Amino acid sequence: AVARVADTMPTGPRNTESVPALTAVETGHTSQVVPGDTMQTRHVKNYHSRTESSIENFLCRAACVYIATYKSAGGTPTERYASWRINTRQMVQLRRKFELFTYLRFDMEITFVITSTQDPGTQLAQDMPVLTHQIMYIPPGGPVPNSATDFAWQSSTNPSIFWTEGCAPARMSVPFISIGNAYSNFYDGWSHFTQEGVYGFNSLNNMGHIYVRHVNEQSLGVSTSTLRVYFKPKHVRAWVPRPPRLSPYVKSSNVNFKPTAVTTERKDINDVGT
Amino acid sequence: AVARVADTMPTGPRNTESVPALTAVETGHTSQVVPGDTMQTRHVKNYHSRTESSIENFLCRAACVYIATYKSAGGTPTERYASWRINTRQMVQLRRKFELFTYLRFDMEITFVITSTQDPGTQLAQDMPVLTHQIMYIPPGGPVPNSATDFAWQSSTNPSIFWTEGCAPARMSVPFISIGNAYSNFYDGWSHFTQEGVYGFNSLNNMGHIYVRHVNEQSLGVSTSTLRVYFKPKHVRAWVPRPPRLSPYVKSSNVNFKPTAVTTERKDINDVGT
Amino acid sequence: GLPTMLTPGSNQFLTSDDFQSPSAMPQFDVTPEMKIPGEVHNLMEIAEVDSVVPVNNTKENINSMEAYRIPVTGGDQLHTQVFGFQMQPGLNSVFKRTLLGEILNYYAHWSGSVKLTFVFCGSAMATGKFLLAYSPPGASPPQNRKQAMLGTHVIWDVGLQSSCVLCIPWISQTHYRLVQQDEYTSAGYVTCWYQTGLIVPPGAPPSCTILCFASACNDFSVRMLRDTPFIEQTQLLQ
Amino acid sequence: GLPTMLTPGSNQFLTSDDFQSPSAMPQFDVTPEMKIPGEVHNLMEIAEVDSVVPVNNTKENINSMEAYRIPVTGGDQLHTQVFGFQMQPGLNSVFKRTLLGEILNYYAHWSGSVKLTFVFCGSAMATGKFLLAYSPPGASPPQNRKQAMLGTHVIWDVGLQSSCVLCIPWISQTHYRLVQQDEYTSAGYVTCWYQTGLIVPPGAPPSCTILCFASACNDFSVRMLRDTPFIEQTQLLQ
Amino acid sequence: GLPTMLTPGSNQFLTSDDFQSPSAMPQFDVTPEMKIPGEVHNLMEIAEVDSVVPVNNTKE
Amino acid sequence: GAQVSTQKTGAHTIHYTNINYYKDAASNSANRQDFTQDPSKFTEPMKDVMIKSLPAL
Amino acid sequence: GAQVSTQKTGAHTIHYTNINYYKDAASNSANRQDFTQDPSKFTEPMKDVMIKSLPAL
Amino acid sequence: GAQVSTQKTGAHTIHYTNINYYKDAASNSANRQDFTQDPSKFTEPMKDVMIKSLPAL
Amino acid sequence: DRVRSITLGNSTITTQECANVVVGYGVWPSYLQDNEATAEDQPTQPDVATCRFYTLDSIQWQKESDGWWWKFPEALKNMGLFGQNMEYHYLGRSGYTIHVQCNASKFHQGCLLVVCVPEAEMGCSDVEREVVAASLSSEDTAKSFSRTESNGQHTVQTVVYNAGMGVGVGNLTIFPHQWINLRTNNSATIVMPYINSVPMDNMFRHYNFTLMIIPFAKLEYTEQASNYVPITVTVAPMCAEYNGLRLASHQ
Ligand SMILES: CCCCCCCCCCCCC/C=C/[C@H](O)[C@H](N)CO
Ligand SMILES: CCCCCCCCCCCCC/C=C/[C@H](O)[C@H](N)CO
Repeated sequence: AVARVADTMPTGPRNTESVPALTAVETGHTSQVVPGDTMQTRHVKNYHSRTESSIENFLCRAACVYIATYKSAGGTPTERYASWRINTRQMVQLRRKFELFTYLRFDMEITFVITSTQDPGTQLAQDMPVLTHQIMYIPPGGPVPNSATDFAWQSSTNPSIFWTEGCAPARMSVPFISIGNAYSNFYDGWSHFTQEGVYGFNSLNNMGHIYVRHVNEQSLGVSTSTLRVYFKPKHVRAWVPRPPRLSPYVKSSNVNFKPTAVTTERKDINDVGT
Repeated sequence: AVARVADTMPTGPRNTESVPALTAVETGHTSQVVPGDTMQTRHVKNYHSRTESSIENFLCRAACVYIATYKSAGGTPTERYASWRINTRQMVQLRRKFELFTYLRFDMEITFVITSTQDPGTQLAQDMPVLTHQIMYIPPGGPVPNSATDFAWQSSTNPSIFWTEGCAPARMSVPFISIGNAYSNFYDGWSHFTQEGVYGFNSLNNMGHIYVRHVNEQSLGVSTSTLRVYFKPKHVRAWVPRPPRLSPYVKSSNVNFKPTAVTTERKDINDVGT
Repeated sequence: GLPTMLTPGSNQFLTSDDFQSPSAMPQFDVTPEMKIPGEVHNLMEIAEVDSVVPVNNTKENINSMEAYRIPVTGGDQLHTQVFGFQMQPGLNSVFKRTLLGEILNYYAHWSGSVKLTFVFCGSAMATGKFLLAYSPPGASPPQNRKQAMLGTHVIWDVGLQSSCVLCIPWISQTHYRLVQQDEYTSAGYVTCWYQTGLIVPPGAPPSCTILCFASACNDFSVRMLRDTPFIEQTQLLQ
Repeated sequence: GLPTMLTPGSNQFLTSDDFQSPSAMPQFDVTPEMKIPGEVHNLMEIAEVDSVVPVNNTKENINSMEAYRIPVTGGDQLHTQVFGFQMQPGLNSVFKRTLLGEILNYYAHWSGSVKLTFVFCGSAMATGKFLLAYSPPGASPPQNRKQAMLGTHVIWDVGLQSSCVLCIPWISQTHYRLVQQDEYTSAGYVTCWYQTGLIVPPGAPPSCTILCFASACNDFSVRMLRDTPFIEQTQLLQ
Repeated sequence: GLPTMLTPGSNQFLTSDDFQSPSAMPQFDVTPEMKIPGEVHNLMEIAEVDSVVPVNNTKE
Repeated sequence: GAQVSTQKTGAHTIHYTNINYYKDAASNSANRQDFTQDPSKFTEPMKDVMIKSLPAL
Repeated sequence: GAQVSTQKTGAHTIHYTNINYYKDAASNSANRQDFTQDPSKFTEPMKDVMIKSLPAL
Repeated sequence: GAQVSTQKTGAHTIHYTNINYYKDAASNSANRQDFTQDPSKFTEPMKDVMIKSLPAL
Repeated sequence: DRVRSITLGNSTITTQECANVVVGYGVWPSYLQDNEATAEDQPTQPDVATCRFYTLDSIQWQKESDGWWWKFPEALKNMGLFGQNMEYHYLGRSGYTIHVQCNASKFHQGCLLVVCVPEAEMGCSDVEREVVAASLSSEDTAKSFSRTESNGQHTVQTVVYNAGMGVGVGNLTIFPHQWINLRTNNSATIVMPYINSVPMDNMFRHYNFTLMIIPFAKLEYTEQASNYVPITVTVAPMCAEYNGLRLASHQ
């Protein structure tokens, strides 16, 4: 079957010149020594597999990437909608899983989980119809809406999804939309040819924005809502694996850190207890 | 057909040396005596079956295993979410059905029934959108959320299901996820090799936790909710049948009891009345 | 897309449906099945096993070992019954807590023929003969061996083979009987009387002990699963 | 239209389903795949790579380079241990932060045999012999080389080939062990003792340094993905 | 009837889906297509046409 | 894919259809129509086969 | 259209059906059953093939 | 009825199924995979065919 | 065997105590095919004048030393004609061959880790700020690590156990690496192919890979012995080609 692990072939005693344990790490080589070279083993038929440890089974699980809040109030029109420059760096649980590899090429499903509440204060609603949300994706360079009830919410070419509250979460598929041939998680370089500007991956992130709003005025009270975006990368190919990160992240546009210890301490070097 | 019961073959009078009624229980043997050996019977075609008494038809019925409550209030962040170390010992109706067998190996469907209400007091809601719940499964060793609105609710690798109120109950399937080859309902032994520690099955139960919360703040009032988990074991194989239990259970981690009578009393040994 | 129409019974939770569901952890690798001895394929393989019947359950004998033992004695004899109980394998003080009656309380209907095996645990020099009768429920229960010899009865001679199987037939007008029985689906009575009596030599114990067993035949059947009225709780066990 | 019926589990969001979804931007033309070297097909190709093990992690040595180095010395010797640690590749201060133990913390169960490779980084004129033992968890940990020679042990002669692979077998009663281990699924201990000792010529440095490596064999397996308890956050990163 | 299960993404309005819908006016008879000259099959047939470039756009 | 199997009816159009939609064996419906049994392991767990009509001892 | 493939079961009616409904390759389900691997690029990235039993140096 | 057509994938199980449910041609899905073009009507709208290498005048 | 010889261009490199040759992630450096190319114009291909061994500066392995790094191909800016094609052409694509040599004695001891880190993005020392280009790579000398924490406001965090990136320094063995053990080894050669997400890239604003040399087991000796153990790095481009010829910038 596929993709099982190797069996341990049976082994008796030996007295050979062919020693497989003695090797040399100086060549940069990880040894292929199975347990049958250093001890007597028995024939077992190992039926375990590595299906759960592939690239596609490791990354095809949805993770949150943003949490955005917006109102339905009057006044301060920046609070009437939410914005997001599209990243995979703001939530850490998906940022660390991506950053074990240098390059990545995949498709994606994007699930929006919107959850509202009623804002306090006088002059409450007491009878409200259901809410409906418009979640517009703006490719890089398009018309940005200055507020809700704008001309840019028509979206004759921008893909928008309308979603009433109470149904299943909205979900669509997105192809590999990069300019190059792989999503570069790391970019050791600059933006200008004179070695000046923005050092890091933040110059390569040109994916566009995401805008979400209420399409309904209400006319009595305020109801806040919380958009949570979820990313599931599918059809995944990955290249050049990296060491996993040690120090905690600080910024969403940098690999800047503070120097942490390599492990947790223990009492002695020979500390087999307890 | 399958799987019918045996027919009674017809029988006349007899005077034989081959007596089938006289046997010996001392060999540890249950006799195979059908009614045709001790009396005259007639040929009936028994069309009854034992389809309702198989292992799969006996256990493939959903039973409640936990009842967990959680709030949406402010203050006391332990009440804002619920916890459950996964057991089949807290509700008795499924605990007794499992404990007729020593070992069990099955798959499972898990159904979540969430039912809310409005908490009393001043400053009520009077207009609320629908609620949405996140039910995260943490395999043993993962990051435990300290409260709601935590970093561990991202769940890039933990399986989570999001469910709005008003729809069908959430339901997923789970394979045979044990370390060994059978869910040991009974474990006559210890946890440490020095015969010390935890005597019983509570050392073998390493299945993880279950956390449930409201993904929405609300911002006006409190609404409690009650998660009820339901377990339906399918594709069931069972081994080494046990006697059913007599005394009532006391603890969720022990077989400790108080000594009960073997049956209910009756007036006389010859009490054919009334 | 495709035009459908939702029938009644949508978005409900029936606890005994057979539906498919998406797996929480996909492509999971399960440990291989090893050959553990003692596989149960059917619950009737447990109810077909003999188990000791507390027929002496007169308090105070249920809080001791004396519930399982039947007293037999010496002189003279035979104007006395040995034991007697109704035939109600799911609802009786006698044998609802046995191995047959515990699985019967998980079901509502039952059918088939029931075995009763009797071991004589007296000394090896003691003789004796007994009458093991079963009576259909049409009439009054018997009060002596003249009324009990007319029903289905065997005669058990105690000797080198120290067991006798009284096999109760399935005589009813319905194909099934209720487990929680009533006046309609009553099955009758099971009595035991002295045929001759115990004759022991000098130096032998004068009184002995009979044990009772109960199991199912190969034409036993159960139907209509329900919860047992045997175990309870008030709150969640911590 | 067609009469359907919605089962339980409708309109839910399971994070690990495999469903189809309509594309946001249809008929999109993707850039062609170029042959980038170093394609990862499986996560076990990363855990099969040796990486240096901080076995000397006694504070204060974790905030320096001295965590990866093992001290060995001169006279006389051999009533002293070289190092010693439990076999817990997912939950240990020693080697949960290595390349093997970082991928192990993404999973709950693990199985297979673990390699330990030891480089001697002393001078080319220094001799020596060591005992590299592994002990199953049935009994107490060893305190000298008389108790440590009974387990699985190899003897490493330092010479022209300056590495030796002590390959820990997979000895347990279960097919899988937990990553966050306990008293039930404990695996044992790994010790190292002087066989003979270091003999250096005059003009050579008397003390040397051993490095430790850890990787997986070709029968290693992981199961039951979970989040790592290694990285945290409080609010969104700006 | 048939047992289904509604996936996420139900009852939403994606503006760029390709779905079928019931016709408002059924069995409608459309006027026949006449051969109008100048059919555009692709937008790159318009961008492949030379057009004069305001390179001297210094105000005024 | 169309695994046409027979329904459950009592002995004195009985076929149904079933598709496996998901990629996992734990996602399937219950095996409610596997009616094997072997009660000889608990009823007759002997080393020697015992005949009814022949005496035991 | 009916691409009948095998389910996931453990080695000691295992087939499922799958239709592609949408006109885009990014609309499909995940390729969860592609289990190839080649660990020789990171374990043995040498110019000369190294034998275990033969000495390295 | 099963009009099995190919999906959209980039050149370095690609088929989908489509049924027409309604009785009107305006009820169908969009013709997103008709990729013809003829730019000669606007780029070269001449009476005489002009060669690149030959001079125009 | 322990003796090798690598001849590229008009230059050879001879060694007598060699471990092996690690070749990248398996593949050999080659030219860009017509299947993957996106630049329309004809590329130049200087065989001997560009693809040859260039010897960088020498460093000193002291007993208290902790590590260095060079960023490529910025370290070969003023190295021959390889650096003259970089200024005149907007695009470039090349593989490399990194020979690192350090011979001491039979009486010295120590160890080194010679990794080649593709896209080694490095973290600043003052968080909530950004590094400058003069702190990432010098003109020909080596930028070193510090044993303690770096206090500067616009420098790399040159602490050694976090490797300047935020990762564990023991987990750097995923990348193509050798070890210069002075007991068994004398030199370390690593052949790296062209690793990028794009087919070609401008080699002024994109360091393709970083060479790091880190002593895990430090250097000790006796007072009779020598007290100057230097390390020399010799890097040859391989299968180099360029596109987009314009004026030289800079300069
Ligand atoms: C209202 C309709 C919303 C439509 C949703 C589409 C918006 C999302 C498009 C961008 C997602 C593509 C995947 C991006 C991944 C990261 O950018 C890479 N790891 C970084 O290069
Ligand atoms: C939010 C998503 C929730 C996903 C639900 C999966 C959580 C449940 C996994 C454990 C259930 C497996 C069956 C357990 C049975 C008992 O532990 C055994 N009888 C005892 O060994």
